[PDB]
Amino acid sequence: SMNPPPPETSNPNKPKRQTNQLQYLLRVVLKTLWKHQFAWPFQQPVDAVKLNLPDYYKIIKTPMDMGTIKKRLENNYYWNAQECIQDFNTMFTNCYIYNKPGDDIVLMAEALEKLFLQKINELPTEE
Ligand SMILES: CNC(=O)c1ccc(-n2nc(Cn3cccn3)nc2-c2cn(C)c(=O)c3ccccc23)cc1
Repeated sequence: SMNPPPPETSNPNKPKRQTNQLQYLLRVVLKTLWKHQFAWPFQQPVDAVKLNLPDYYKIIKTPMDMGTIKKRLENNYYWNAQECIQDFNTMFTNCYIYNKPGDDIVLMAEALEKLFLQKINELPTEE
């Protein structure tokens, strides 16, 4: 079995900025979710080899995880907040697509997503 290459966290061809909204996404949003008791399945790319999920990357064609997001924020990969928000939403959606309703992992994603929505609700206005 083989994992795909992880999502890009570095790309000199891609435009980027440092902004207060992206700062908030790191300092408030990412940090809040990262420390949660249920964060651990979402802190790195799904290792379909070690986890014995050979169909994972047949079903999930746009993988995303908070490890990748954390790196993208820290390494200034993004142009705007929407790109980062999209990554979070992709991660949650992937979880719900792959896993069965009522699985623990779905409940775990839900707990993180609740907090995500609470924090994004107060995304600051652009400076
Ligand atoms: C973003 N990541 C995922 O989407 C993900 C990651 C791991 C798992 N795998 N892989 C195993 C190992 N295995 C293979 C065959 C039998 N067992 N078991 C789980 C797992 C299943 N279920 C129902 C859960 O609720 C759950 C909650 C937290 C962590 C793992 C799980 C499922 C989804």
